[PDB]
Amino acid sequence: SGSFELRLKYFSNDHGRDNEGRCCSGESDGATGKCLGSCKTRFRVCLKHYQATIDTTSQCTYGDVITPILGENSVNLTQNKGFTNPIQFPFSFSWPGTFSLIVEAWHDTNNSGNARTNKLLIQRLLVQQVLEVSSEWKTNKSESQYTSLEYDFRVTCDLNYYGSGCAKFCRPRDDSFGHSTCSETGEIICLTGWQGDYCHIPKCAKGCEHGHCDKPNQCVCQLGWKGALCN
Ligand SMILES: *[C@@H]1O[C@H](CO[C@@H]2O[C@@H](C)[C@@H](O)[C@@H](O)[C@@H]2O)[C@@H](O[C@@H]2O[C@H](CO)[C@@H](O[C@@H]3O[C@H](CO[C@H]4O[C@H](CO)[C@@H](O)[C@H](O)[C@@H]4O)[C@@H](O)[C@H](O[C@H]4O[C@H](CO)[C@@H](O)[C@H](O)[C@@H]4O)[C@@H]3O)[C@H](O)[C@H]2NC(C)=O)[C@H](O)[C@H]1NC(C)=O
Ligand SMILES: *[C@@H]1O[C@H](CO)[C@@H](O)[C@H](O)[C@H]1NC(C)=O
Ligand SMILES: *[C@@H]1O[C@H](CO)[C@@H](O)[C@H](O)[C@H]1NC(C)=O
Repeated sequence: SGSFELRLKYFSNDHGRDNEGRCCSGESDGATGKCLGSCKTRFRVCLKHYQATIDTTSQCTYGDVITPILGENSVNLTQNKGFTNPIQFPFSFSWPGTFSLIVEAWHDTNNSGNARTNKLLIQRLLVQQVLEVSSEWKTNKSESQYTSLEYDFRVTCDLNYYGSGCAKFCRPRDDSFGHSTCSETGEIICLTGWQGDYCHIPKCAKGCEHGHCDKPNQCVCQLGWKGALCN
């Protein structure tokens, strides 16, 4: 029943700097001002319900996903390393139409000779708005003092799930137990020449006494009756 997909595209940070202005590696050079060491960037994505108080201490009701080190400084996210893009937060209820989202870009060292790593928060963004179920991506781009993160987000229903909250189930069928498709809200729209609850009954031709339907618009005659309509 539906899923919220957040697809990260590009994180920009050519200077390898921090939320507080300093550099992630912590060492520059005397002249100029550029730094040395780059910024090993991970991400944390928290999706929660719209709770109308814009607070960050509440629980991530949908998910609290942590990303491995994807790149250094500026990163082109639009691969693997165990990470899936887009990130999917599934649900089993009606989509509430509203949501709250936290996305953090983090620095994190990764030297195999250390028993403890060094982490620095690079950027934090909050997205809390009303979102409708649609196959179109909504693209945004958050820009801080040094860093920029571009992403797409949307909610789409799972397979065989129609409706506005992705709750009404419907599967097309074309066998002895039904011949039909589904509409936009999830109603069983039947193929031409079918009828009934699941539309397992064919529709014969104009007339047909004694004759019956094995397939739509046809009539099989019984003993003692000929013609087209099996009169
Ligand atoms: C911190 O560093 C860790 C080590 O990385 C090293 O450091 C730097 C210098 C890198 O440039 C790199 O070159 C170094 O190796 C790093 O650990 C790595 O973590 C990832 C995910 O957390 C692991 O990925 C998994 O890999 C296997 C297969 O990988 C093979 O190929 C690679 C190269 O292509 C080799 O390096 C490996 O040794 C293997 O030979 C995948 O199969 C697996 O996907 C599976 O996911 C689930 C299981 O969880 C299954 O259900 C799926 O079906 C898949 O089978 C992952 O993609 C990677 O192995 C690991 N490296 C090593 C050496 O163990 C870590 O990510 C860095 N960051 C953090 C935050 O820790
Ligand atoms: C890198 O991202 C840009 C979008 O900013 C895209 O045009 C390009 O295709 C990406 N790189 C590759 C190798 O596709
Ligand atoms: C991007 O930022 C917020 C949504 O996070 C919204 O107020 C703004 O209008 C968005 N702009 C575009 C062009 O999507």
